[PDB]
Amino acid sequence: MAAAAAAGAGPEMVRGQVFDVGPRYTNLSYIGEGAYGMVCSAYDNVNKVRVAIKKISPFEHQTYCQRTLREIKILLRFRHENIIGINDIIRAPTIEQMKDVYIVQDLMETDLYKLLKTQHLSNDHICYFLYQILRGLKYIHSANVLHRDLKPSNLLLNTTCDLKICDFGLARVADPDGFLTEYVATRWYRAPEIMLNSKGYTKSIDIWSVGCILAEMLSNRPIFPGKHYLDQLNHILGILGSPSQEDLNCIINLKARNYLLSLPHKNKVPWNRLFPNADSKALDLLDKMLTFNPHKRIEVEQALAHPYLEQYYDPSDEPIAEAPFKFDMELDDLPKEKLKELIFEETARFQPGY
Amino acid sequence: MQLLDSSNLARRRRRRR
Ligand SMILES: Nc1ncnc2c1ncn2[C@@H]1O[C@H](COP(=O)(O)OP(=O)(O)NP(=O)(O)O)[C@@H](O)[C@H]1O
Repeated sequence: MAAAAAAGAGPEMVRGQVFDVGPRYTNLSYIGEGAYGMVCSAYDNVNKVRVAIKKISPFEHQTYCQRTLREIKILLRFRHENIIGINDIIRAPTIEQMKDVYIVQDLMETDLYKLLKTQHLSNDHICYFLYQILRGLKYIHSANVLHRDLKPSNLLLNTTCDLKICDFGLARVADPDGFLTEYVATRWYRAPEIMLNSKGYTKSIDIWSVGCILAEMLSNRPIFPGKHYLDQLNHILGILGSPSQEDLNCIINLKARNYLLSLPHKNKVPWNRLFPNADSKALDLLDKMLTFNPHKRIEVEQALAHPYLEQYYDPSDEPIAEAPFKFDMELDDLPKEKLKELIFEETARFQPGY
Repeated sequence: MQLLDSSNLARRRRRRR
């Protein structure tokens, strides 16, 4: 029976979840699952290669719609060796029938979170991985975009040591204006200025995150974990020591400034005691990325030029975006019904026969 | 995963100048 033969070719199920990505994508296999999306590898029968596919089911939640739309708009506009690309986007032909969105990407082999569960990296690999993180970040920042959620699990790696940044659902254009109150699986990579509810978040929040990641590559343990922001801030102070007076009155939030001032003194702990086997140039750059004052924190192009990365630094081959993005959306107040229409519009170009 | 010699970007950096 033709119908019986059609149902055999129907949607595959992975770990109990439906993945309706035929006819183009077949032979699905589980990769991973974030807080929002379910990721499988699949065979692309048109381009004849395996790909990664992330399924999101967002339309009942304003916050899921924001993440879906932001990731799609930003990654479709980015093109960089160290940033994951979107190859295709699968969804239903009518807005009425669209309930899931599948984002199709180049397939990577693992992520740095998984890799650090299984092995201690040599200094040479840490150096090259850190270079690539910063090289991709240089491009992101050149577009005037903040990633805002860098962490080991969204640094993808392949079998030839190539690294790509992914997971752009929180990425935003920088602007002087409830930041990062939405749920995330881990807050351990967030800059202290976010925890203190200072107002003017800048590119420096991403550099902090990269400093946390470097620390974790050096010891295979998170450097500033904690149950609550209070606990994380106490771990930051327990290592960096108490902030200076100059650093304090650079904080906009009078309330947070007051609490820190009440805290008992903490002396800075030297990095070589936390990381005794680590390269001293890696610890110098680490120190400059984990500086409390965001105004003093090293910038991405300065970090690329640091002596630790000198064998990879090449400004002639560290490309930037053609134009910095402008903020003309303010989609953080749009209702999820409006967000769904925009997602539908943004994904129309991938529909068969467009 | 089993992890500088085979990466394309690393080759460009080795062979600059
Ligand atoms: N292109 C890809 N190739 C290989 N693995 C990938 C790819 N994209 C994602 N993954 C894996 O899937 C995981 C979840 O993806 P991610 O984009 O972070 O999902 P999310 O649920 O939307 N956001 P989050 O909760 O921050 O992880 C990642 O941590 C990787 O392990």
